Amino acid sequence: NMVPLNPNRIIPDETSLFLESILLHQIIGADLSTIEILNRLKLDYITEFKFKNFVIAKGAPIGKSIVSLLLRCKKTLTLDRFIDTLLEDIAVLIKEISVHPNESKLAVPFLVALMYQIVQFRPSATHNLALKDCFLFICDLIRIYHHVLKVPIHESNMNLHVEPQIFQYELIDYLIISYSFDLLEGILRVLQSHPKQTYMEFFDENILKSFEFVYKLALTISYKPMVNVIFSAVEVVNIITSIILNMDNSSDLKSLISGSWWRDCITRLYALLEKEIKSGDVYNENVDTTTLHMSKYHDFFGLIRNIGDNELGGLISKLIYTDRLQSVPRVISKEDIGFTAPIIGYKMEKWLLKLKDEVLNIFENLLMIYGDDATIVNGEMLIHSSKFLSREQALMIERYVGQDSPNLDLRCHLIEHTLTIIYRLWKDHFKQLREEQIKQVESQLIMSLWRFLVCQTETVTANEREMRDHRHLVDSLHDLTIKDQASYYEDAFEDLPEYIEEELKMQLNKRTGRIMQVKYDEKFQEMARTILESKSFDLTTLEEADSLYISMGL
Amino acid sequence: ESHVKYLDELILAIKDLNSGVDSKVQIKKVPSLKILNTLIRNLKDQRRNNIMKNDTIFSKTVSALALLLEYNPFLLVMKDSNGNFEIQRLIDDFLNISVLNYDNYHRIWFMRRKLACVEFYGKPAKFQLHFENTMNLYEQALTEVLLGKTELLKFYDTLKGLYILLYWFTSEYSTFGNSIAFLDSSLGFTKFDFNFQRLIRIVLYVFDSCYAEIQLKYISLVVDYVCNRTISTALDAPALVCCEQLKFVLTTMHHFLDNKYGLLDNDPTMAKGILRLYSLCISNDFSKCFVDHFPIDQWADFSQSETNKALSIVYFDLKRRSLPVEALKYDNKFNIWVYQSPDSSLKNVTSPFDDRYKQLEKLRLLVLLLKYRVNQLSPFKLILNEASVSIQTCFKTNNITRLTSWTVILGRLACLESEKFMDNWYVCHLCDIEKTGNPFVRINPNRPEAAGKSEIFRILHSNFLSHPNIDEFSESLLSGILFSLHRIFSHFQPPKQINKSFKLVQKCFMNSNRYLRLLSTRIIPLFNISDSHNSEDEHTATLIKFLQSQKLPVVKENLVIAWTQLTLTTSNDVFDTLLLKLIDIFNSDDYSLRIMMTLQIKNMAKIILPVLLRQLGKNLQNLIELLGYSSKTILDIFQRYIIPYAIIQYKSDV
Repeated sequence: NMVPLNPNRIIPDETSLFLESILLHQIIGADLSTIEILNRLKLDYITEFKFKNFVIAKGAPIGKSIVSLLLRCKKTLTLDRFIDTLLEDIAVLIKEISVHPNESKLAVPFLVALMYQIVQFRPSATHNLALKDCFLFICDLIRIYHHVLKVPIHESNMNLHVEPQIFQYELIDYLIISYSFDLLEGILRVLQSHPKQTYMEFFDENILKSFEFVYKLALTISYKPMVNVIFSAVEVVNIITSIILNMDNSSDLKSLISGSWWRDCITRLYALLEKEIKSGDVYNENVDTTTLHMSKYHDFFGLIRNIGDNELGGLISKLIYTDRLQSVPRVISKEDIGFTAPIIGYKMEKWLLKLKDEVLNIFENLLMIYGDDATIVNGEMLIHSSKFLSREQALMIERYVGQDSPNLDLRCHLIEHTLTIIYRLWKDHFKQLREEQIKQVESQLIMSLWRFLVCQTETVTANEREMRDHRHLVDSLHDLTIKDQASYYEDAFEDLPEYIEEELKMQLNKRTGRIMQVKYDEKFQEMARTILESKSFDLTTLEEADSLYISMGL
Repeated sequence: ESHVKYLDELILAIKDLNSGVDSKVQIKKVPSLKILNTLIRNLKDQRRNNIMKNDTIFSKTVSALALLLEYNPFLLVMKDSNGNFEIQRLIDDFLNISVLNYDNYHRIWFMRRKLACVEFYGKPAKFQLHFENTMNLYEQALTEVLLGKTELLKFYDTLKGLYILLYWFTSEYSTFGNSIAFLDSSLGFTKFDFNFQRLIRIVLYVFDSCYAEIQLKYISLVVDYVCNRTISTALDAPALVCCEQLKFVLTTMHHFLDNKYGLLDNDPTMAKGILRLYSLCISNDFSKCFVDHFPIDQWADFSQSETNKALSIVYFDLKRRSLPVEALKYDNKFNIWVYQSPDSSLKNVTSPFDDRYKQLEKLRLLVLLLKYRVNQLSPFKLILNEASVSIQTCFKTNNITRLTSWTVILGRLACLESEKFMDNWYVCHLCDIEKTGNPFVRINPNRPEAAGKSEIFRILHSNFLSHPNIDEFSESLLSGILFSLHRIFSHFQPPKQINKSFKLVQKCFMNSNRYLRLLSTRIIPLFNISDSHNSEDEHTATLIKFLQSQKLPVVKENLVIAWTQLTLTTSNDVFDTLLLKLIDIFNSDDYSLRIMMTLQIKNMAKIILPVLLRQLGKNLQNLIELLGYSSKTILDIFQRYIIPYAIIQYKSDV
């Protein structure tokens, strides 16, 4: 039952693939090809530059110098070797392109586009030594641009916005900072996706200190926050969590980390999370430290997350003349970039939903991380998690459901997961809770519990008609997508085999009933019951509980 | 058919056996004790090839598993006391069920979502931190191929296995749990993205190194991994999430066409597949995603040489992409055609009742609304009054759907006619978009009214106010017309009407179905905000007398939360005295309610004290303790207290 050999492929060599792919890449949004963008680059105010058989003349073709180095080192190196060689050369490049008085940095970001395409290309057996070389080099690159993410809390009465009005060097350094943090992202996640063996060899307290510099710079509590860097930094925190949940004895890396730094991270996570979601002006500026407003100043995808309008893409192309070797970027209006259809706003409502998914998701993850307690282990997790539960319960019911916009589905799946969070709390972590905390908020926890304890009527459905009516009232947008999906985009959405038309009807029944704020899962209500109706703390003795029992019926 | 009565009694009596009470999970290992044998048997009565040619009865068989395990969540991780769970020893059992569901993709999706179940599957599993073991075996057989020394039937079975594993790692989240390590992160971009992208490189190379209908299904999945993994989150122009995956599938389709086999006749698939694929692609900016990874220059073969009449429509849409003005006016009812000397077929060249849909829809897009949606689903001023008269007719005789088929329309069109202060327009800003602070500081009082200036309300009283439905009918339709009135009055200061509001709120209390409960409360602020008659005067207090006069804690929160929200939302020293009464309601009274009053005090802080403190002191911890985190600051405000009270009271005693 053998299967014969199949070696007669005309195999494209991995090195050749890498080469051609870089050689003709065009990025998501612009108009022009990577290497040739490069071919429109001259590094002028540094009249000579040279590191390792890598001469460039004064007015020389940067881009051709690239393709030169590329091809020559081609018949030198293998795949990984070609990576690390580029990485070192481009690193020296970027470093000096950085440290220079009159130098403009046009090339830097585009080379950072390199950085991505490159390092992403094949992270299979790449070694952390090279990774960290690039990595540290860019973190301290960032501290060479640490003059960004700590710009003040607001425009002062004197601070003007009269301007050269350039979006140029703004977008320049924005791409720089972002792309750079985005490096941090990508290479650090190639770390996390490397074999577990090659891990602690990279982690020193230098990671803590350098990333501590940048984090403090980033998730400001005394400046403007900046949603993209907010993203990046916090997922690096997530990277810490990742190495925790992955290293079997993660106690190694934990002991590496410092208590003050866990604090200066989780506290700023609190600062992040007790902000709010208001699609009302997600696209303007309002109360700060409270709104993740991704303004056009920095609104595109980011080197991974295809977030939306990506409205900067072609403006990436508009940066070079795409006809002449050049050093300083081509002009763009700071304002032409960016009432037609707020459906983009609602794409983003789904995304910032994925963000608060991240918020609760990392908090869950650290929850499971600390099976044993710690110093930042303090219970304010119980407080604030339950607090968020309360607020997205009450304001949920009074505002967001019924507004015929599919944000509510994920807006509720959020707290449906926070249910698991709290139920994790009930099972595991009830050997620390402070009387201090329980009686600082006897209020909100009982609110949370009774939110489903009043839901546990379990007395709605009884037919199709009323709930399908609810649906026709609210589920308009959700059905727009339901019918786009059933009519456009699915194998399963044709030829129901007669055992799933009922699945259609009752699943839509359950989803609409679960849409209108009421009758959540039997699992939900009983798991919450195992917490309150169990008397493990004196929340609920009968003498002060039957007033709620009667307030439910009972 | 055979054990049909047995299954009927089973499902009926076990649905009866929801729990000892309505409290139904049974979170713990339950202390009957007869579900071990039936646990084994529900899957032990199905492995029989004489009962494996029918969809529905096996679907009921697997829904039996759904019920058994769903309502014994103490089954999966039950500590099979070697070291393991029973989700682990259902892994191999459900693999046979997923071999049946390999073909039935619909059933596979359902099974994945169905199977504390998934939470617990990786709750103590992540605490124990089987996956290391399975990944070792995977790498093993994976590398065992590539060179070609595998079985024939483990070949087949596990080739389907590779495809199904790819489908698993490629599906959306909200089904799978976060239980596994490698799904943790969010923003739609979590960890195994790239460990699975490394797995993708691996599968690409190995299967390039790799029965007609087999290749059919193969390219079906080649589409599928990027075809059924969308985040959508939009209107009719939805979102496909990973471009790398997109172009990778494009190039493997290229390699398949290069081989030129897996061509099977009767066209169950070819046409449909290719059509759907390029349709999806078109408008979407990833033209450049397509450009490289797949031109069909060879098998395009549109010289009458070369199922074979379906890649022609993708060639037609590529000519539409060419686009320069040579194209002309719509004649054959097809697209605005172009100079042909050509034009291949009609919008359904091959029309097995679904290919027609896909193509004709896509090609229709070549043309260079929510409000329109339901209108066409049941295919202005004239529309207004024609609606009025036709609804007179519809409530003439016991309609229940096309009758109520007008309420939401009424509302949203009130929104549009307010806006006119219908062309391309749907859900609207104040009507339907939240903001930072108070929704009800957001609303505008001195806006128009309903009486006749809104013929919407004119028809509203015409057919929905003086009706026997308000008396004793339309359990929920009479509610839907009130969500209409919701948005209506939202856009319109109403008159007092409140006769509906009052008995409506008391209804909302009892409610029977807990749907009406806070619904009235949602209603109230509309009445509360007001102008043009008792804007901010007694009107609210008038409601208040009503409300406070209601005292029952039966459906307590209806009585109480709204009681708050009104006064809450109201303006200054008025609501100040109101919150004085509210902190009275929290003062020392109905521990069920004083506490919750504090809860929603925190709530309003989310979205009086000195006066009361001094008062109660003169008269004679929780509140201040919760407020300031410690009561000792009372020194700060003790000024007007110690001086004016605490001594003159009972000159010698106190």
